[PDB]
Amino acid sequence: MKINRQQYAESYGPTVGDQVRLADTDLWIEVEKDYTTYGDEANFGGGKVLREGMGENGTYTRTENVLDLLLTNALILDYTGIYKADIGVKDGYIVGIGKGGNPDIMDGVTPNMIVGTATEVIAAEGKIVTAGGIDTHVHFINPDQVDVALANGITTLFGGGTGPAEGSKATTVTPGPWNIEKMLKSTEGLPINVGILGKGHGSSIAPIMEQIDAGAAGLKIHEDWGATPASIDRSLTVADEADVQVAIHSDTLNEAGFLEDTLRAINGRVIHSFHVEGAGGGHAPDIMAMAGHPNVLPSSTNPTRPFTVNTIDEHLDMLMVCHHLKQNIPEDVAFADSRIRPETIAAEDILHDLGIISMMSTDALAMGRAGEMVLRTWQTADKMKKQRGPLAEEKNGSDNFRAKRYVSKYTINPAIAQGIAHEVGSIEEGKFADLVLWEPKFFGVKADRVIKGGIIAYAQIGDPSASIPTPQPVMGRRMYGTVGDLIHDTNITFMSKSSIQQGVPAKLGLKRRIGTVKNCRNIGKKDMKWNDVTTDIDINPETYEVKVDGEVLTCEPVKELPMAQRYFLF
Amino acid sequence: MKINRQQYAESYGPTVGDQVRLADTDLWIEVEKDYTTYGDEANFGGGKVLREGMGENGTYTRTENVLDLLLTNALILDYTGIYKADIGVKDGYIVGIGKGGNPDIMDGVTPNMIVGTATEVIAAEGKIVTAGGIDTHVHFINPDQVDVALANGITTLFGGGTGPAEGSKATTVTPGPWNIEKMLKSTEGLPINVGILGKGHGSSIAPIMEQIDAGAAGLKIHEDWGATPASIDRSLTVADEADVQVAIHSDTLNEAGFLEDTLRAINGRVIHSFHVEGAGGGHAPDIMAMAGHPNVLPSSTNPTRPFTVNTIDEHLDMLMVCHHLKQNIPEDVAFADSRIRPETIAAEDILHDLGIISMMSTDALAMGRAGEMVLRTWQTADKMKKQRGPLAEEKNGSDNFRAKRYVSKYTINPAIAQGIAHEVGSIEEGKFADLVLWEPKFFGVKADRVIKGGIIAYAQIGDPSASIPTPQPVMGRRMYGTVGDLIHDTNITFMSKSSIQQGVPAKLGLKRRIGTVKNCRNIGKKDMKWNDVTTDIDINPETYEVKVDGEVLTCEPVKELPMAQRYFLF
Amino acid sequence: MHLNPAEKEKLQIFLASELALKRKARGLKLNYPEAVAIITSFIMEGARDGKTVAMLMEEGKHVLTRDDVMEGVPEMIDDIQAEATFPDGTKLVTVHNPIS
Amino acid sequence: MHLNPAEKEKLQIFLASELALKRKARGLKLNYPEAVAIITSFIMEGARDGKTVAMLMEEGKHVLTRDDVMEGVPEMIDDIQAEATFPDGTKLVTVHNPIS
Amino acid sequence: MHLNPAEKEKLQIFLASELALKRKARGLKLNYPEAVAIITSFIMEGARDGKTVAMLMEEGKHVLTRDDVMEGVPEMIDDIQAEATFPDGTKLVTVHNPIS
Amino acid sequence: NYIVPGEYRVAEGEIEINAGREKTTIRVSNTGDRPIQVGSHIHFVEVNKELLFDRAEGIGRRLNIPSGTAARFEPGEEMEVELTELGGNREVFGISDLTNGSVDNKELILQRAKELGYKGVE
Ligand code: NI
Ligand code: NI
Ligand code: NI
Ligand code: NI
Ligand SMILES: [O-]
Ligand SMILES: [O-]
Repeated sequence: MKINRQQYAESYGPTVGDQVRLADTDLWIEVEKDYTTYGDEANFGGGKVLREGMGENGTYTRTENVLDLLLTNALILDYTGIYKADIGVKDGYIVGIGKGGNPDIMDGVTPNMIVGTATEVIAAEGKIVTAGGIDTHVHFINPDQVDVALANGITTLFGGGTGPAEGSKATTVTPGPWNIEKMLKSTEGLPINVGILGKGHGSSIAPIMEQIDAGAAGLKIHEDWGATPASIDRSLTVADEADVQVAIHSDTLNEAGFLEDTLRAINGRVIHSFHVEGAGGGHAPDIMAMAGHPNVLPSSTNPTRPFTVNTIDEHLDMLMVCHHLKQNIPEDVAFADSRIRPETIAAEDILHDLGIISMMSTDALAMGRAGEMVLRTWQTADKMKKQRGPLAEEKNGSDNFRAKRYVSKYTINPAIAQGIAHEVGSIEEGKFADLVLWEPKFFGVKADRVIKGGIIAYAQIGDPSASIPTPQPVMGRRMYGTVGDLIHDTNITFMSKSSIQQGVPAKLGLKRRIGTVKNCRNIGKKDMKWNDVTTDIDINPETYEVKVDGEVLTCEPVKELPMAQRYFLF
Repeated sequence: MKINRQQYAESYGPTVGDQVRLADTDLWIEVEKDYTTYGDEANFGGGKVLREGMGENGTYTRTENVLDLLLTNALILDYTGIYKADIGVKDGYIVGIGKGGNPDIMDGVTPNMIVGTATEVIAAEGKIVTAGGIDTHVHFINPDQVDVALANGITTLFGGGTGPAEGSKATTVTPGPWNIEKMLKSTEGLPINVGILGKGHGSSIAPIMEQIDAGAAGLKIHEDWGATPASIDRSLTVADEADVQVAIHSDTLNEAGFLEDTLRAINGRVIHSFHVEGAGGGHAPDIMAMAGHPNVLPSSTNPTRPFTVNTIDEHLDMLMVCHHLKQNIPEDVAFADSRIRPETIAAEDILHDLGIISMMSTDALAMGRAGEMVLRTWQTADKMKKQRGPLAEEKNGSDNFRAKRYVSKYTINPAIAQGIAHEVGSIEEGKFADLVLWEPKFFGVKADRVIKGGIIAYAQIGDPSASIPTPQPVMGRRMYGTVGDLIHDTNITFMSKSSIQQGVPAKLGLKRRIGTVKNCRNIGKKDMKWNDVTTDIDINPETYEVKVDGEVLTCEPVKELPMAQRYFLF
Repeated sequence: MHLNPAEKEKLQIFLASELALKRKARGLKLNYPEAVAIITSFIMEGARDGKTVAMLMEEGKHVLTRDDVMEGVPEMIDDIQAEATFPDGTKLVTVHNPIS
Repeated sequence: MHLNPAEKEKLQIFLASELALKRKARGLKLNYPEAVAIITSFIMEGARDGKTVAMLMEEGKHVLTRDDVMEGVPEMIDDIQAEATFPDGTKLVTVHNPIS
Repeated sequence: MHLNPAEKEKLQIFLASELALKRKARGLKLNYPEAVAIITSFIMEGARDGKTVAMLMEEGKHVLTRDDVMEGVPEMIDDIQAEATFPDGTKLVTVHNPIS
Repeated sequence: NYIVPGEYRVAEGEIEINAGREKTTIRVSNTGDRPIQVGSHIHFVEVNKELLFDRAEGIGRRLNIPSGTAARFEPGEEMEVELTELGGNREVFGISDLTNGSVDNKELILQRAKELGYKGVE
């Protein structure tokens, strides 16, 4: 007996060679392989396969190779591939990607993916499943920002802040031992993973270092605290010693030096370059030349992503308002002109597409949108397909190469940069079970179900008073993963090795899972998955025009984007 | 001096012989007795009786017979009676039902019901007070469901789920040791009592049993996990050993056996039969014949309650949609026909009225409404009075017999079935102080105040910014019982003896009160208060017509119900 | 008023419907949430007016047509469900493919 | 806007009133929460217009009549209270037996 | 509908605008939150209609005039910001001194 | 190129289920008066007592139908079904307790079937 390929895809999700449109973009991903055994697919419900004696093993206790959770028939989209598989979760971690079910009676069962009495089932047939997104440019400004992030499939927040204080409103910084402690305690009630950054500023080591010992997971150098040669150097010295990442927003004003001075201060050490294009801040106008160096891990923030007709007016205005810039004052006007640049914003679209900028991030609530990092990544990929066409490397009419390059920008690459990719960042065996299910029609726009540590934390779901879960109003809501003490087990606080060794968790009474930041100082651009290009980037001092391999990188703004007015009530 | 009986009832609530209409139904309950001393009633306020030296004792410390809380002038509606009394609460438990006040100066004071310095007062004159409702068919799908339940006077949730996962969306099951632990931790933040059910499925004992040891309070057998002879047998074997209840949703498909096979597998052991009518699932079409056996504790879910003009269309549709049933496919249409049956739904109304179905429950968010178990119990009683008239057993023109029969279905009977009636389920001395106050006009529709463990957890109350509590908008809100650590002391997590003996609470850091499930295996139908009828139920294989004592049980659907459009904004 | 949780929530559907209808009146092709809000609110108002589930199941298929909505919207909406209080209690309405 | 908690809450009364008035316009006898929403919202709008507590106390008894509402509703509503900002600050209005 | 958090929140601006416009229609000089609600809601509706940030920046300065609002209100409102989905994504609009 | 958000373009072809497994057709009868519906992956010999068929032919097998579908037998209905071979270890536990081990214990499975009254133990 044979099943037609339309029915097949309708009952079980697509199989090898099927393509799926990403929301309302013109990007199509194609199933590269399928771990299943045709006729033995897993599925759950009345008369379905996962029943005792059948696809559900009735013999084995939980320790004997049985899962806590099986996601059936997921179409995985990850840096490691675009393919079809069951995903097995146990103790909050992904233990198996392959084929789940019962080896009593089924062929091809991945041996540690037994569905047993202990096993919960999530139906992912017809969903796209991704790693949760990892946003490494977060200002902790308003706790409401967390749900905003969950709704767009973000599961880790790295950044800093004490709430709507000016320092926090300007910089991703939680300054000093006491502030860091207060926020670590605060994190105990935030249902997302968090890592906190200390102030990367000072001229002696001790004032900086004490923040790593206090529990910071990293440092942020920001011009508003003085991004001087000294602060850059001490911070990198602290970072090299403590094995944490440093993020930089450099000296836009060129006060103490130009880009080349910042690079000399960096002196070949590893650093995460924030909003590398520069609209979000940095050496005017050439910051983006950072993204060519082998020791820079380059990220964009989202307000510039991608280049649209309203982009410049919006930014010119934002900046002028945000800096109390008057338009009668010519230095204000000159400042604004030198900072908001169609020439570099246009090029940033292309550097993304070429794999020269490795990462996205939001800049939530300071100059960027907490729930739009994933949304804007795909809008950029789509604009680029429209303007540049299928990448050289594509095949079979799919966009799989472009899609992997792009999904990497908000999943694996930020994890690698932050030194947390042993825990999160990708759907791979041995990593924490942070997973996002998407209906393909809502892909990258609104997450269906967000799984944290193997329990659902966030879901689009309807009237709680109804006979079934789907009646209106369907909205984003916190689920049980977030309630009571389960919030502890489903989320990770990432900390420096030294603060962990010193017992900061017990000192403070933190009950969240604690993760170790590590392996940040012995990576480079070359380690950014699918986005590992180094090159001489020239930014013209006069015209601001961006050359790579002596070709000008330029593109048009678009009047309209996908993943926009079809979806949003405001 | 004499007080006219209208004024009396207006100041103090009704007294012996007065009747009260239940909301907008045509059911009237009558005060059977009154514990008061006329002229010594308790009451609180300026110039009122509970003042120091007067009805409030000024001598005794809290240990010397003084209450934490007195509810004055309650009209109690319970299986144990419909009557008027003060209710005394101390340490979270009901310690006295009788007459509260000061023995210095008052006659008839129940000796452990002294109003002293330590005593808080709730005015219940003119309220009806019931036990909190006990819903034993809950899917843990959306945490929003809890307030929905509180608003309709439900105070205990028994069931299972990990949130909106398919397994949980279909079955009241929290599978395996890890899931059960995660949910136990979750429960730490849910302001209602909870008991969790493991997966009643497997062919070896150990995989099932480990869930009882993990902290499950019971098991659920569900066809979607394979309600086979094996799973039925192992589960009951586990249950008999661990002293926990088993709930069954049997094999609707008759795949492995017909009803009689399920009964053979049960082999006379005690079992809770879920949605016994069958619309919610079970051997097609005869499941409801379960409700005649002495070893079955029979419950209905609420969507079928009662039989209305929109019932069948709504259900036919629900099922077909919920199972992805296409109407072109005749097996789908035949399936639906065999499962949704006016013949059995009509009879279910009557079996309720005859005391043959012992229990209500919601089936919250899977095929039933979280906040409508109490609401639909009384709609059923009212329909039956309309259609069948005053029960043989009624007297004096009241509905007291019918009311006790019905209030038992969502209070004492689920507690007895679940093995938790030593703690909850009824307004009796020595039980936990879960109490619901109702304005008679809102009776069974919207709870006024819900008391959990002797503190208010939930209230219909108005503008928090107002000079008094009553200005609009009056809505349901969580009260202090739910806030901070008080949430621990006001709620019970019910667990198996073995998990308690093994220290699961300390292992997991649970601070809620822990209750023991016990005495589930040595009860039967005969123990269901007011609803203890056993009988041969015949369901016709051809016509689906239900006979008991060789009479067909049939009734009309109604076009309109009380407790509906007069009350609800949507 | 004694608003229960579902009552507070469902106020938001009505509100979104009013916003959507104002937008239709200005001449805009409606988007996914707008379309859903309108049909949902219609169902609930139908129940309040006393129609049957069967009526609302028929009627719900004709509240909006493909030329009321953006391209793709009809295909995004497979069914719309709402529960509301009918004269004979809460009942569930499902409208399959409301925009054909 | 600087919405304080009471401000956010009271938006919901206005909204329910608008829903209730639309239902009255279709010809329905109004139910308990509808009736309460309308009179409450009226009081608050009265305060905003600058009427006195005394005015609103008189007027509130004549916003709806028994023939606007379902049987039993008049008897369910004994009084309606609302607080709103008058020109001379927040004040409490009580309307006794608003539907006679 | 799949309402995200911002979507639920921004329903409240529309609602407050509707309340404010009803109050203007009765002839009242509008107060600080009313004025802000109206201009904000206008901006968001502008975005939904497809105007540019530049358009809404001009237009927002002429939705209300000082004679629509109480004394002092024009001076309390220095700028109004709103984010809404334009055809080309979410963008921020700032209207400086909307009431001159 | 009208855009349907999230739409599939499925490749050309058909999927053969249970490929390379032996198949077997048998007649089966619902001798009961109530409907019986049988899932894709229940060990065939362990189905409802009142289904009459040659029980032997059920052993070590299940219905050759798409995973998660079921065959329906109305009361009185007789029809042919096709079977496929169980895979993996070819062991069955629980269900009706007829096998509880290798599907090769044909002689034992059938004896248990006969004693409990599964119709068609030949
Ligand atoms: Ni910055
Ligand atoms: Ni920033
Ligand atoms: Ni069930
Ligand atoms: Ni259920
Ligand atoms: O920034
Ligand atoms: O159920």
